[PDB]
Amino acid sequence: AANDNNVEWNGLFHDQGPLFDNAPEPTSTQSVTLKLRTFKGDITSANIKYWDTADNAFHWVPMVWDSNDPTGTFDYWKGTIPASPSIKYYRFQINDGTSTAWYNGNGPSSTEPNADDFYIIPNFKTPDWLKNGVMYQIFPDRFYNGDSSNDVQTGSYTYNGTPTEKKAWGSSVYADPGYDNSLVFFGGDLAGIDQKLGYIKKTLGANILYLNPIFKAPTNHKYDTQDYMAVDPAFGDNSTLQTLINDIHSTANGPKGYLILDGVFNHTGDSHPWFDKYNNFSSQGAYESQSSPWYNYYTFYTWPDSYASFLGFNSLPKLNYGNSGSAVRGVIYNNSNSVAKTYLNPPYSVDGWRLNAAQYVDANGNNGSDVTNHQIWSEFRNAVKGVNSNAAIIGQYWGNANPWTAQGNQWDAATNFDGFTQPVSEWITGKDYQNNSASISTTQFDSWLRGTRANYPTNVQQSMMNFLSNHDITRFATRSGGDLWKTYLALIFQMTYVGTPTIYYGDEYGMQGGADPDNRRSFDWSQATPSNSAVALTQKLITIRNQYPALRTGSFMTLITDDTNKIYSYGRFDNVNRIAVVLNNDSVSHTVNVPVWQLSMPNGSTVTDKITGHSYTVQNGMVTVAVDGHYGAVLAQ
Ligand SMILES: OC[C@H]1O[C@H](O[C@H]2[C@H](O)[C@@H](O)[C@@H](O[C@H]3[C@H](O)[C@@H](O)[C@@H](O[C@H]4[C@H](O)[C@@H](O)[C@@H](O[C@H]5[C@H](O)[C@@H](O)[C@@H](O)O[C@@H]5CO)O[C@@H]4CO)O[C@@H]3CO)O[C@@H]2CO)[C@H](O)[C@@H](O)[C@@H]1O
Ligand SMILES: OC[C@H]1O[C@H](O[C@H]2[C@H](O)[C@@H](O)[C@@H](O[C@H]3[C@H](O)[C@@H](O)[C@@H](O[C@H]4[C@H](O)[C@@H](O)[C@@H](O)O[C@@H]4CO)O[C@@H]3CO)O[C@@H]2CO)[C@H](O)[C@@H](O)[C@@H]1O
Ligand SMILES: OC[C@H]1O[C@H](O[C@H]2[C@H](O)[C@@H](O)[C@@H](O[C@H]3[C@H](O)[C@@H](O)[C@@H](O[C@H]4[C@H](O)[C@@H](O)[C@@H](O)O[C@@H]4CO)O[C@@H]3CO)O[C@@H]2CO)[C@H](O)[C@@H](O)[C@@H]1O
Ligand SMILES: [Ca+2]
Ligand SMILES: [Ca+2]
Ligand SMILES: [Ca+2]
Repeated sequence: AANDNNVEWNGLFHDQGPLFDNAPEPTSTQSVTLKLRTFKGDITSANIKYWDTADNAFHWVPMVWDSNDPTGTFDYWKGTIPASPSIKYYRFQINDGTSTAWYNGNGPSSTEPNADDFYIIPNFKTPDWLKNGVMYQIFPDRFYNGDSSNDVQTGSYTYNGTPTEKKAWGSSVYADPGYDNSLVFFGGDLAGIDQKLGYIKKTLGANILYLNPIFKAPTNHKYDTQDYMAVDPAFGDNSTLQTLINDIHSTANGPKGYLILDGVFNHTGDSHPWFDKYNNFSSQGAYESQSSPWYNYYTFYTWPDSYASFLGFNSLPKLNYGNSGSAVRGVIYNNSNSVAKTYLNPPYSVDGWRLNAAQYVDANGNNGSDVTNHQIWSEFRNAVKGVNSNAAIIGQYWGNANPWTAQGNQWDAATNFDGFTQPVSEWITGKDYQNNSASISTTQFDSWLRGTRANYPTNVQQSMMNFLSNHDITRFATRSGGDLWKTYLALIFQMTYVGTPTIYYGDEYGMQGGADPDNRRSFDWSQATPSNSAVALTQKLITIRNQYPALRTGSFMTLITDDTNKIYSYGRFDNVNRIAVVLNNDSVSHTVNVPVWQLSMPNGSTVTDKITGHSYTVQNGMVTVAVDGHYGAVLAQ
């Protein structure tokens, strides 16, 4: 490069990784020093332009040359944004004579952008254990029956007239005629999870467990809560939970663990005593009497038959949050004995909440995604963080969750359907998570990923729940057509991307399954051993991620987007490690020349592909590696 009236986009780079930001999660008194990379001698001047919410205006900070990288290929320019309590958004203006370029969250641009700027949210912190961990999601009744003395037998009880149906471990999910799918039980329980912690924390290596609803409810999924204060009998009792939590936090059975519970706070089940639609309690529920002490916990359009609910499901009456200080806000999160605080405080001390149907929470029966909804989650964060600043808050949302994350006053992260699950599905399987024809090329995949990461503050990005499948979508293995290699590729990307790798139980060995409830099959324990190819890769990958902090909190830079050979390469790097991930999304092998010079990997140095164990030497800024079809290489140094 040189001073030739031309800014070379390929040499430019910035993100909030260690090499470019000295304060990614600053307090009110900490200044933020940013570094912008360019090819050596490529420009004449650069400036940081930031919008300050404190005065609703732009501010200008000219940058100064700082240093060259070890390879002498790049320049690092720097500038500092002053410390203050206000949220700020920044972008860079880059000039080389008569040539000007702009750069922000969405990368380089010839014209000045007005969106996707980088974020500076003083005092906003997401749990670092979440940024650095690996999560394992378990649907209780389908993981492992550790105690058969609490199994829901056929005809054990009825819900809305229908009797429960038990099935042999491994048998089909769908309920035989005469029963309901929501009332099928296999026997999975807490005791089982406790007994299988070794498989979770050692065989695989995950250190975070996220469980679907475990509180008293008639169904098998239990999103229709009957009693938030009690573990459902089919899963055990509250003592069983305390023991499970102890064994999860214990370091005697593997690395320290964390437990995230599913918080179903937008609605209760219609069988909850506050509502009591079928009169299962001597008390008078809202549905039973307009004089009920909990009558105003719900919203009736036509008492008692027509009321606000989750997506029209009468079995899920919607909770009325009213105004600040309401009784409902109290039992959910404000009260010391609320659902949220009870489990976060001893003797439970869980580590987080996954917020079910979070966008809908509101007052008076409204549908959320409004001012009131956001005020509620703001108060929710204060309540939760007040009890435990290191308790995670992850909201369920299918699209861009920027509205509940980008102001640092609500959630720490969200279910990453739009930024991970969907794009990964369409690129690798040619299907969307619903299993409908939907394919994207490598260049599109990469663009999609950048655009979605840009929707969030960096600490939020690193905390996103990135799963291949989950209880509401079709199994990746099914969308893949039963092809294990596609799962191999998905796992490699998952374990080396930005955000919390989240493994939906069974996905580690390639468990198949269609749409609800076929996506909740029982777990096959004979297939959960390193003797399984996917399981073995999962354990190896988790070990790899755990070894390199760069994979969890390092920078992310695109290296290759080849639509011809279907090759995708990107680097993850920090002050210590430089890793070039090379993914082959084609059905045939390809020899790729990886431009590791972009990550500043010194010529003559070596890199090890941790997937195959093979070693390579960097020559002329390149690493030549032959990657099998639907496989990948993790070249690290
Ligand atoms: O005259 C009969 C009756 O018919 C109609 O009701 C039927 C529904 O239209 C039909 O869809 C079906 O409902 C099923 C549903 O299809 C099935 O998927 C299941 O849904 C559960 C989930 O399994 C459960 O996980 C939970 O969902 C969570 C979700 O997982 C979570 O991530 C987040 O999204 O929040 C959700 C809610 O907390 O709950 C849902 C709903 O319970 O089970 C459903 C059955 O309850 O079958 C219905 C009955 O046949 C009409 O609508 C009705 O008016 C008629 O009376
Ligand atoms: O201040 C007025 C000056 O304006 C003009 O200077 C320009 C240069 O032409 C640009 O190239 C640039 O200079 C940068 C340079 O691009 C950058 O690499 C870095 O240079 C380092 C170098 O990397 C390092 O290896 C070692 O050699 O030290 C160098 C100097 O620190 O930093 C330079 C900035 O100091 O921008 C300047 C300013 O716009 C003009 O050519 C000058 O005659 C004039 O004085
Ligand atoms: O919440 C949903 C929305 O989420 C996303 O919006 C983000 C932007 O992507 C971020 O860049 C930022 O926006 C800042 C902006 O960076 C800042 O400059 C200022 O906006 C200026 C604007 O630059 C200027 O051209 C002119 O229009 O004045 C504006 C001031 O009003 O302030 C913005 C914040 O208000 O944060 C938002 C919100 O997190 C997504 O891009 C949106 O599509 C989505 O609706
Ligand atoms: Ca130039
Ligand atoms: Ca059991
Ligand atoms: Ca009653």
